[PDB]
Amino acid sequence: SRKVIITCAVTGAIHTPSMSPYLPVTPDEVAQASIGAAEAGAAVIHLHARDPRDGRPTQDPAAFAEFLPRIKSNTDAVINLTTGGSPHMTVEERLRPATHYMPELASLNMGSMNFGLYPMLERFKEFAHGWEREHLERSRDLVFKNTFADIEFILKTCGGNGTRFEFECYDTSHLYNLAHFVDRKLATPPFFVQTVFGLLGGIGPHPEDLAHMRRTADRLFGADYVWSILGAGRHQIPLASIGAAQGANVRVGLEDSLWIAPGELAETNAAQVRKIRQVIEGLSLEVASPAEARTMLGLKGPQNVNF
Amino acid sequence: SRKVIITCAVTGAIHTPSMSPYLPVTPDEVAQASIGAAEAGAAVIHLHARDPRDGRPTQDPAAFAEFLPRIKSNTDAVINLTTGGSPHMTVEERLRPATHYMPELASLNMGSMNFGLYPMLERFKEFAHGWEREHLERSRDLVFKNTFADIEFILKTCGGNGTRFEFECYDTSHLYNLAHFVDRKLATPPFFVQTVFGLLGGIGPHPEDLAHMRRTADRLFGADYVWSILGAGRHQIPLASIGAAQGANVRVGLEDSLWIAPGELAETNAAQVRKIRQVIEGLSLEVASPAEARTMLGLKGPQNVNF
Amino acid sequence: SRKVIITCAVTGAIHTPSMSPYLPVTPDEVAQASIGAAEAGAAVIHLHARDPRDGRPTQDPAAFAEFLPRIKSNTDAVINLTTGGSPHMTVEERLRPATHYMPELASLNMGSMNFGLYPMLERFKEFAHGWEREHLERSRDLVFKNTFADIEFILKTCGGNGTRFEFECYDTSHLYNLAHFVDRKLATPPFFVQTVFGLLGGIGPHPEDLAHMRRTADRLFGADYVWSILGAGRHQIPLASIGAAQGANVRVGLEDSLWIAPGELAETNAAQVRKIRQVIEGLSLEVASPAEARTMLGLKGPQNVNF
Amino acid sequence: SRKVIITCAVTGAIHTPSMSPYLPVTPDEVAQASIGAAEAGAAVIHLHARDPRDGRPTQDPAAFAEFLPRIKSNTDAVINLTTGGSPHMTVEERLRPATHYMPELASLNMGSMNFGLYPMLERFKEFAHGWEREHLERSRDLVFKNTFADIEFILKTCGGNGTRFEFECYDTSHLYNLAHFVDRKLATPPFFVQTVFGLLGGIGPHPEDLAHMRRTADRLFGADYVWSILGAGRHQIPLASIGAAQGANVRVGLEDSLWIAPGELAETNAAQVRKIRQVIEGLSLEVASPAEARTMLGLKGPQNVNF
Ligand SMILES: [Zn+2]
Ligand SMILES: [Zn+2]
Ligand SMILES: [Zn+2]
Ligand SMILES: [Zn+2]
Repeated sequence: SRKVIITCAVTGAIHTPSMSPYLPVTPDEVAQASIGAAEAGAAVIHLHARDPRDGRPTQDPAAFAEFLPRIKSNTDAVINLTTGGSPHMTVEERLRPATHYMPELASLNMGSMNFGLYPMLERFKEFAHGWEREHLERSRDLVFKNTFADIEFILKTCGGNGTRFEFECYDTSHLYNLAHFVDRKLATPPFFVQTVFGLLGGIGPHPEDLAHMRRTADRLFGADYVWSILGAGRHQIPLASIGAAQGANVRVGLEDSLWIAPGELAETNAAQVRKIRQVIEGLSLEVASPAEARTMLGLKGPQNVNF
Repeated sequence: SRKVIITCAVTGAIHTPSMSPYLPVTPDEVAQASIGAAEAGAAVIHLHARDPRDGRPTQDPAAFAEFLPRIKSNTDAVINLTTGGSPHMTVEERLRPATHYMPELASLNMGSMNFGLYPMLERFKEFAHGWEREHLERSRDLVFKNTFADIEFILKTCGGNGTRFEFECYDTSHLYNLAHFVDRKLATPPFFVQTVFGLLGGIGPHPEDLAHMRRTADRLFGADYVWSILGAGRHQIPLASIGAAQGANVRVGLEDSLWIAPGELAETNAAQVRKIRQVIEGLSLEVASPAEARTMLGLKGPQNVNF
Repeated sequence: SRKVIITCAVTGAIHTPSMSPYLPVTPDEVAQASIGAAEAGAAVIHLHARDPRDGRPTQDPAAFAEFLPRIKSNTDAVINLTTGGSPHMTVEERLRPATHYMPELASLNMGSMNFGLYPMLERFKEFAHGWEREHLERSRDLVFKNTFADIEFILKTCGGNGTRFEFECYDTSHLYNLAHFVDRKLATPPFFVQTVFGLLGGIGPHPEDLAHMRRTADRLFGADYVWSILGAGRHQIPLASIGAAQGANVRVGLEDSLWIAPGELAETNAAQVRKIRQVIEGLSLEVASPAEARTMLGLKGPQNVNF
Repeated sequence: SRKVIITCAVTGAIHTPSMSPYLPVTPDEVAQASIGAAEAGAAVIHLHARDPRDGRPTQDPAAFAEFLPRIKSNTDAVINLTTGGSPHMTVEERLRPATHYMPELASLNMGSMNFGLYPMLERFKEFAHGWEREHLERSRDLVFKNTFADIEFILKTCGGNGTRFEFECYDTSHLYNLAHFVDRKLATPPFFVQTVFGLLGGIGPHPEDLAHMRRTADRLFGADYVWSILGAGRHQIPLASIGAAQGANVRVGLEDSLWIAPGELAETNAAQVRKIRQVIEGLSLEVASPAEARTMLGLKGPQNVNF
């Protein structure tokens, strides 16, 4: 298909509340962020939950109980639940929302890696909540763990529930890790490969980095994968644009970037969706509907989730 | 400078009038086309002249005599004259407009090559004028000659007058050909390098082709060049977008593509300038004014031309 | 096949006899060079003729009349005749030897280009014959002409005799030119693609240049091409090695480089064949025999030529 | 310098003794392996220790006590100690040898990653010691931890003893992680960058993977890094060859590959040094002596160590 799938990651677990008043924190804010992103043109909504009180990341399925059914009734957009949450968290817990809610899509980080969030402390030096500075400073000695055993376990369990994955690949090794699983017939096509650029601990944001992730994926998966680009921070729209211009899909959201322009905070997820849509439109491309995305990605349908 | 220079090539010598009623032909059309593109945001107007009776290319300086002053009186956009014109034509004669008019910019094809235009005879079967079919078929057996001696001659002759060049580079060899002249101290920075993609006889339009040209230019010239992208035909906006997303400048225009969208003919050069501007705006980038383009390219000034 | 085909180009038309006493000139020297290179392991001998009195290039078939049958009676190596000769020569004159001798292989330059030989005048300043300096200096205003019409003519005329081609591609555009002919069905597989690096007027000799020719050829031709590398001068063995290590075939010979090591003239063609064989053996690869080359390239056989 | 530094990794912690009777286990074997490699041309010996009763990896400084002085007394080859050892082991234990012996070089893995060793159980089914199968199977569920804090600690601690590092970069993210520390001035040039290809959990062995690692490094470090290539298993010689041909340094050894040719076990480490030297010689390059490698790498000297 020539339609462009816009995934919008509304809040995540990396950014903290003190960085931007626009980062969704409460169940209502997450729901509104999502419906607005979807209304703006996002076919897939990539969701994390946070504590309505202080915004700290939470993977308790309780935290999703309110917004999921609310999003589902307010938009046909595809709900995509994180199996990652915060890198500080631990496995099997991380999988509760996905295992409980049995979503059409869940995110799967394709390899253990460092996540260097501490440099954000050079831009943000004062925080409303104590957990914020800690979350960033402790990133320095934490490993985001997704071993070959962890990945196999997620694939079997969630796959068993009709849940397909957004394979988050932060470097060439992640595409090769995915290839390993594909060869073992543990994942079935099409593979939704979200190539992530610009995070310390992952591949950088250079145009050469993007071209290499594409040539690798093309060589390893051929016609069996569906490509999406995720550029962190300021690289969000330019890397998405480069990919859009050559047939890729795009991912935006306050989870990945807090900005709408140099030195200007994005007020809503929808704003970012709008901006990538101006590029998509200039390229004479059309944005994919949730129905189109479901077809392109081989998803189970909204009537088949536990919510 | 983070500003994007938009070059608009208004008519050229490749397309023929029977392929689109919007291709400018007469001096008034060429002038209106240029003025409108400049007002849409083009800082540089790349110009060829056509015979007003049948639209065939002509490098007779008399053919530019009316439209040149008319453009100059209505816009401060930089006038860029071609030193090629038609590959059917010969050298030093090819230089008459640039040597006479002493423009701020002149284009310079960086190497002898084949120009395969004959395949257009498969989309366009009926022509109003006899020359059109012949122009296209005769490209099969002709070489666009730009020898190392010819290039040296153009660099010396036009450069002596303060004319700077739009170095038209159709393949890697052209970049290496320019480095040869830079190493002989026959060209001085900044080098306005227009990498041209998608013409039979030149490099193709794949994203790998574009990344190759950039990495070569980066290695050969470092910070001493100013990069512009020209994608032929349907590749105009996609390749320009890829470049613009990574700091490059852009070239549009009916000389290069007759289209505004799939199967939809562009009514004006301005429309193509508006189309690439949606992408430039999506990227939160600004368009360079003619004054800014002059500074970026080291040009002599709108008043310092012989028209 | 994992066997490596070694082509040896014994004299060429670029180098001049005053540059090295080891450059073959007379029919006896050419035959000895050829036989020696075949005995060293070259399965393909790429041939030009020179005038025995002064070494000047000549495409007169009479100039090949002695050495050709002598090489044929002494080795089963594949004889590959140039259709390029000297770029100073005219076309169809260039074709006399290949059309008369109906060889198994003929070289075919895939596009018009500049051929800058004049910088060699900076290293070689004394010449025994006046034509030598002239040959070099005059390359400055020379186009090496191989229009789309010329290539079509050679393909049809030589191809009609069962002659297959060593497609000499000096840049990306040449690979795209070849795909144009493959699509029009004017050339049948396998395609023996000789990617040529390091000639002024061609693509350079950077590892990036080699990697780009390969990825382009792979995309355009898939499994239908047989790849060979030709690195000019000092790049001969380094580039051939980078290629051999990833499945390529290799071209060596005094036509392409006069050197065996830095500042050290190669005394024979054989010496260069032995140097690449050292690399091939280090890689645990084997050299293809003439019979094996013939199978890999679909050749008509040593007895099926007109000499 | 155009001299090639050959690093020989004599045993490592990946391979198990049941895999090859030639894998060095005892102090005597390690020392003779190291001296033979140096005699064959290795300027740098990359060392791990094994428990001599069962060959299991051990980072007890006591396991190095005999071989280090034996090696130092018989060769000037630079001693390079591992800081990884077995990915099963912990961090304080990992650093004892380097911190105690204060070698001129120590290896430093540049990012936490999965190490997929379990596929080797498809080739090796029978093991002499119980630890061997467990070593391989437990790789499925273990992370090789090298956090941003860990790396900072190693740089400060070992750096303080004059020890310089062989930065083992298994993917693009590792080069970027090194750039982070270089920007923080926590490592001084020249940086010995050992790019590692072909391990499940790291970047693969494709020529493109290699070109991208060089392009990334060239861009991040410019002239401030010294490049070495490590291809795992069968990719050992081809990838080293590709690097050697373009000015890089090379790494061989039974730690990295058990083979000397397809299906033929390497009898010694020295056999592998000889094999890459066939390529080096074919390329007309010379091997660096230990004195030369010390200059190239800015090393402290063979007597400035604690053994
Ligand atoms: Zn997420
Ligand atoms: Zn033009
Ligand atoms: Zn030749
Ligand atoms: Zn090691």
